[PDB]
This record gives sequence, C-alpha cells and structure tokens, in this order.
Amino acid sequence: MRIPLVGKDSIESKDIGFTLIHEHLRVFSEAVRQQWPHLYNEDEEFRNAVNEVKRAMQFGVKTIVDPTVMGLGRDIRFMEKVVKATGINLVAGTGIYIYIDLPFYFLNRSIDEIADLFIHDIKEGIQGTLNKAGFVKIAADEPGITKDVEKVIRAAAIANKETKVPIITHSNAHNNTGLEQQRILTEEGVDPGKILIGHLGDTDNIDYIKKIADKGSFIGLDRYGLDLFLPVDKRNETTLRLIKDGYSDKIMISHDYCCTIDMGTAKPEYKPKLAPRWSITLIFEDTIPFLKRNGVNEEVIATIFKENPKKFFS
Amino acid sequence: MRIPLVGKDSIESKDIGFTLIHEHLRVFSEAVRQQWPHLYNEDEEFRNAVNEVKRAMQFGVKTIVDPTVMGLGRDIRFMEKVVKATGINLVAGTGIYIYIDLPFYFLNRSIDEIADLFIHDIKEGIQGTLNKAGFVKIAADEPGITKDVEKVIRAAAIANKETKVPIITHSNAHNNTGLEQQRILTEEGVDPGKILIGHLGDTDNIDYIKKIADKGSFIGLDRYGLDLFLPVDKRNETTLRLIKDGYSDKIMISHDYCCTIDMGTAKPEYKPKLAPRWSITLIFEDTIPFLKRNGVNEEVIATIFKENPKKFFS
Ligand SMILES: [Co+2]
Ligand SMILES: [Co+2]
Ligand SMILES: [Fe+2]
Ligand SMILES: [Fe+2]
Repeated sequence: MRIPLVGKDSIESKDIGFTLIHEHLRVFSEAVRQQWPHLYNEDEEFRNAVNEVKRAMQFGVKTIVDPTVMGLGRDIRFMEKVVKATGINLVAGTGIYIYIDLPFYFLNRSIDEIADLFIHDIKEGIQGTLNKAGFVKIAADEPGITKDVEKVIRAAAIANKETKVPIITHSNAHNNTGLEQQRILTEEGVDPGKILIGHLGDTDNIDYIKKIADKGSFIGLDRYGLDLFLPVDKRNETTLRLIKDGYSDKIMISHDYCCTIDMGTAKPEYKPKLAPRWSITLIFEDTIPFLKRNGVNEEVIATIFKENPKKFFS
Repeated sequence: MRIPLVGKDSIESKDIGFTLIHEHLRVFSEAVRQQWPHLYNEDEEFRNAVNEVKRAMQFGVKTIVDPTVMGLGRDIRFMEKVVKATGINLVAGTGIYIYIDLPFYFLNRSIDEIADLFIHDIKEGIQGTLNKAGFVKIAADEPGITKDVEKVIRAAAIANKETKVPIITHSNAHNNTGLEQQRILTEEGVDPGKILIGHLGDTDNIDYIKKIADKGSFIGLDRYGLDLFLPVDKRNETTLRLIKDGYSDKIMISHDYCCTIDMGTAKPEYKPKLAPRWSITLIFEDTIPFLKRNGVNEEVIATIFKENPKKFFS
C-alpha cells in the first residue's frame, strides 16, 4: 500500500486513523544492555509496553509511531511481540540518534554509506526481518550541529529523496537546532512538509515555533507530561495559542513516553518531581479536554491527530 | 587460581607463560551491529580469529589478553568458541571504552554504580556466564580527560581496590592522557605497578614514555604494525633505546591487532598504506629478531613477554 507496519501488511495513509506520532515502547543503550544484561528485565518491559498500548487503544488510538532507532535500542522483534499482543498499528523507523559523534564504525565512511543503511531498512527490512522502516529519525541537542550530526542529517535527506519516507527529528527547543535541521534538510531537496521538527513543545517561545511552521514543517509539541522540560499547563497555553493563531495545519502532539527507559534520570524516585502525570494517555486525560474547554472544536482535534499524520506519511 | 581464563579453569599467574598483553579477537560498535547485522559476517570473524590465534600459538604464545570491552563489542560467547577451537589461554576484561561521553544510560549515575558494573564482571561473571574478568580496561584519546572519561577512570580505581585486578588503558601518546590516567588512578590509591598505560609506542618521544615508567606503571609499546600511528622501524628504535636505558621491567609489547575490526579506517583498501604487515605475529617476524640482533638477550625478551605480564597480574 504505502505505510509499512510492524507485523502487518502495509496500509494506505487514509487508514492511519487516530495517531500518536512520537512514543517509545522501550528505550536503552545498545552497548550497556549488550555488556550488562543483568540490569534489564525483558518480561517487565514487555508488560509495561503492552499495558500502555492497550490503554491508549481504549481511548481510540489506532496507530503509534515509534522513533526508537540506533542509539535508543531499537528492537524490531520486541516491537512485533507487542503488536501481536495488542493489535496496534505500529510504524517503525530507521535512522541514527546521536548528540556529538558517530560510533567509531563510521570513521572514514561517506554520507552515502550512512544513507545506504537507512535505505536498506526502508526497502529490505529491519534487523533481518521483513518489517520495513516508514520514516527516518535524526537528532541534535545541546552540542548543536556537530560534523557527525550533520552527516546524519544529510544521509536522512538522501534516504527521503530515494524512498519518500518522512523525517522525524529530535531537537533542543532552546538552541536553534530544530531550525538548522529544517534548513539543512530543505536545502538538500527535502520537501519541508515531509519533516517533523521535534520537542518544540519544550519551549513557550511562540515566535521560534511559528518560524519553523511557517517554513512548511510540522512542529512537535510532543513531550506532554515531561514537566522538567516544560509543565503541562505551559504546554497547554502554548498549544492553544498556536491553534488560535491558525497553526493546526502544522501542529503534532504526543508524549514521547517510554513505557521503559534505562536512563539514570528515569528512576522511580524522580518521577513525582520531573514527570508526575507522564504517560501515553495524558493528552486524553488533560490536554484535549483543556482545548475543548477553551473553544477548540472536534475538527481541529481530528486535524492534529488524524489529518496531519496522514499528510506527513502521504 | 588467580587469573581467570575464558572457557578454562583459572591459572596461577606464574603459569601464564609467553603472553600477548593487548590483542583483540574481534572489535565492533555494539549499536551498529545490533541495528544492522547485515554488515557483519560471523563465520569470517570466527575463522580469522582462530587462524590468527593458532599462528600465534605456533610461535610459542600461551596467553592472550583481550581488552575488548563495552564500546568495542566484547562478546564472551564468541570468545569461548575461539578458546575451544584453539586451546589458547584467554584473559577477558571489563570496563568502558569512550572518548567523550558515556551512553545515556549513565546520566545521573554515580561513579560507584559504574564500578559495580566492573565488579559484577569480575566477581559474578561476564554477560550471564561464569567467565570472569581479569582486569579493567579504560580509555582516553584526542578529546582528552572529559568528565565522563574521568568518571570511568575513577570507577576503575574502585574496582581495582575491591578486586585487585590490574588496569589496562588506552591513551593518546601525543596529548598527556596517559600521564593523566596514571595520575588520577594513583591519587585514588591504585598501585602504579598495577597499571598498563597503553599506546605509548605511538610516539618516539622517549622522555614522555620514561616519565610514566618512572612513576612505576607499565608502558604499552603495543601497536606494532599500525604504521599510521608510527612505522615499525621507529617503534623498534624506541623499544631498543628504552631497553638499553634499562626499562625492560616496565615494557610490554603487543600488536593491538584486531582479527576483525568494523571501522572504515581499518578496511582492506587502506591496509597497504596504514598497516601493510599488521598481524598477531608481526613481533616474531620483525620486532623480536631485530631486538635480538641488537644485543638484547633471551633474559630480556622473557622479562617482557613472561615476567612483566606475570607481575602485572600478581
Ligand atoms: Co527526542
Ligand atoms: Co586502544
Ligand atoms: Fe523520543
Ligand atoms: Fe586495543
């Protein structure tokens, strides 16, 4: 059809339905898990992911896009288990997630070599399976656009032009990395409407967010629940403002929730402090009702969670 | 019963025999191999490692110390397959190999949690097996002693003090990282004679190397064949000079040979220029005969390849 799904036949974009554009079933450092498996519990990770997905589906979620890639512990076999146990539409991706340098493997390897890896996942399949990647994920954070971060961005552009799959990014909302990602990608021939600039919800700087949307890319208000980056009420005020200003056409919303994450920051005794209400269904429990209370109609909600994702994968 | 071996009973350190203190059976980036297995061929890797180790045993090598740790693709099960096919004494280690930052797993984690990881490998076993680590490996390079790099160094100190296993390091011969590693470790209470400061053979700056040995640590003239860091003839000159100046009892010699390495820098095309005669037996073909034809007696060669490793692990 058009959009590949983990453990299912691919579907036309018209069948995506209500979508969460940025959620993680599970995240871990590949090297750590590989060297110290005693630190992880496969059964527990599985129960948590299955339980989260089931609750999301009870609110009407039909598709989840999971941008777990190299550097975040992408595991296509774990994903297909969750799919088999829930019946969710799951879009997996390919890409590379780094802030500074690439793994030593890429020393003296061209940008084309890197792009070949993405294209392989898109055309052949992921990690020895026939499950194909439906988008490319790239990142940049506090260190900005370093040389290697820039190789990865250009590689994504190459993969997009060859395969037409969209691009999701991770960025730091406070240092201009999002704007730079969009610039570099679009200068390399990527259609701006095929890019989602991520974690823009981490800021309340409306002008910066409009600046990116105005250049034709989707804007990721995609960390709902992560108060440490920005409280739910601040995000809500920003989201409502953008909607009132007529930016529904570019807004995408999600939680960036990790049904499991191995970071030292994601410890249970830090949850009440940094992400008390953080879950894969927080937007149903708070954000969406807040928007409706403030005069946002059902057409707008549908545009954000249905039409936008559809255009993005079309 | 003192030095753990992979796939064998532990040995007394006095039984170690002729030893190669720094060689790799296989090296790769965990994240890359995990996300793109299509890039690797395990049969070739296994065949290459077995062939190299067998040729090494033909030259009288009894023991090989393999500092492949997190970040370099340590794989204890691959290692025991190689032992079963060769009968070599193989010492595995634990530790972390980074130049700049630690994997995100380590955000908000203490130096002690890191040490616990090393201590787990040494006392419990590696990757779910009963094969135990016989030393701790750490690294620092061009980027220098970063915060994360230092945290790892200090973790290694804790592990040494708890388990008594020696410490092997990777350093950059031109930026003082070696001397820094030695300083931080000794300050933390690590016996200098329990430290092998690695890759010092990459420079002909005899003064720098001597300073480190004078501080009481072993010096790694351990990259024989890697001409891109320093040609074999210049290495041999430094080695011979250090021996004549009476540093035999602090010198350790090796190849740092990777029977298989995944990085593009060390791939077939560049080998003829960067490392034309680089293998696990180069020192028997070139280095040792050079030393012996230049007034180095058999007692000195035994001190370097038998006595020094014995002390290091005592
Ligand atoms: Co992100
Ligand atoms: Co090294
Ligand atoms: Fe994410
Ligand atoms: Fe090495």
